[PDB]
Amino acid sequence: SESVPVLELFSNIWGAGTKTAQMWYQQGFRSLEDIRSQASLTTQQAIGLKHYSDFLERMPREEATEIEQTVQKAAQAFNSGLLCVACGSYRRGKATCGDVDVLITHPDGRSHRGIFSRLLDSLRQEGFLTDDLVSQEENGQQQKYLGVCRLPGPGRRHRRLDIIVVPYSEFACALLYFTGSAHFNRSMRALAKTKGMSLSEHALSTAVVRNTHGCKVGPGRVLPTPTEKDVFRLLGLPYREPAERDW
DNA sequence: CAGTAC
DNA sequence: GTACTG
Repeated sequence: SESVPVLELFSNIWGAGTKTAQMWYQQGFRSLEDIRSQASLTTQQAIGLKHYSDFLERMPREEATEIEQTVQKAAQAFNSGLLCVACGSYRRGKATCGDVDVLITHPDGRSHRGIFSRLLDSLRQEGFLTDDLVSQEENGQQQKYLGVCRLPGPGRRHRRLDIIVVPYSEFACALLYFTGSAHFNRSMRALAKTKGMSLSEHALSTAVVRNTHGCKVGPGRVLPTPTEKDVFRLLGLPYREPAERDW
């Protein structure tokens, strides 16, 4: 086909962006089969190619819910203290979802530790997790898993699933980051910068030092933020509900 | 870099 | 914007 369309097609493989799609184009590849048979794939790109059709579909809210529940049940078995919340589009209340992002913490502030591997291992035994894409354990106290699940029974599609485990200390900022939206997060972070602060999935910080070109050269003090509302407050912002964050 | 997460 | 691994 024409160049713009083939680039779009390749681009829709998880793990491949413009640069990879152009490289594959120059190799002479024009179809997904070409890629599957001749291209050098990353483990992740291989999985994205396998689930290429499925990953293109959004899912109904119901399925997202069902998926969060599947995760919730497994985690709770370890500790019923655990709190699991589905974020992303779901929290924002959208009708359909592209993926499910499940945030996890313990009000305890302690018991959340050591759940991450077990939870994953448990979900693997169950047949629920089908492929693994990325694991992040260099997140300080947050662990992120990016993967692929599939609900039991016939006619079910492979869905993209993220699972994050954070300390209660940072629940608010994590919650805030994971429900987004992306354009929304960009806006609060931009704003904070203006006020001499910084925002991340870990903390809001004040007294952030910056130089003449604007570059962060000093971390601030971390401001305790037990709820999302505390974050909006300290930034001098009317609070907004997740559905109001769908920018 | 590239691709990804929101 | 912030920040992770491939």
